[PDB]
Amino acid sequence: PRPLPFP
Amino acid sequence: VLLLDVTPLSLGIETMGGVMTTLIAKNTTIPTKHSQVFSTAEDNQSAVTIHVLQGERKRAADNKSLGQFNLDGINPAPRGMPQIEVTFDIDADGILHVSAKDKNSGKEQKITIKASSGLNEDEIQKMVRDAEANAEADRKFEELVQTRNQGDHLLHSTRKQVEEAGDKLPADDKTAIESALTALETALKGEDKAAIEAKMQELAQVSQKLM
Repeated sequence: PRPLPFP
Repeated sequence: VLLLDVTPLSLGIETMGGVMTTLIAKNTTIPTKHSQVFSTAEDNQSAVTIHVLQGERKRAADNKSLGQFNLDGINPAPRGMPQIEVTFDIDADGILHVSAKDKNSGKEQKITIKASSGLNEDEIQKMVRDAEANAEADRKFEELVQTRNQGDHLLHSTRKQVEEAGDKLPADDKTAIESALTALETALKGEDKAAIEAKMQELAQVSQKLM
């Protein structure tokens, strides 16, 4: 799965 | 049929390192629905940002922003472990529904984006022309970010392995590793993919004792 940025 | 409704530009989200990942390709007939599982970028990440984008560029910054929302309450776990299902659904009226759900916690957040949102006809044509004129550069950018993310993941994994080994790691080895981690950290801030890989190789060359 591709990674997501954090707030 | 000689006519039908399409979504004129690709739709997707920003992923780790400022890349746009597509969920719905440009010119897909509407209504349409597509889902894709995503995960966290680093260990212990309890929140993710879902930034909704329209356009054909590989840099997230070059595309049209349609909106954003945060998904919080994810149990802190190793990177890649959470299963974050992102769904894009466009109805017959062109209304876009974006949702993100963490499979383990059941936590979910969503946004509704009006059909009138995004780029107009002239902006759509410019987007398509700008993407084609910058295809080589956008490809190099995407390859650069994939290397940066691997390098970033190597930097974190090595740092954790060093502390997990502690006293078992000889002084001469630990110093060579710390120096190579610094050289990799510096290379990661640049835009030369081969320079990053060479620093990853030099780190691997001084890390045999940890393996």
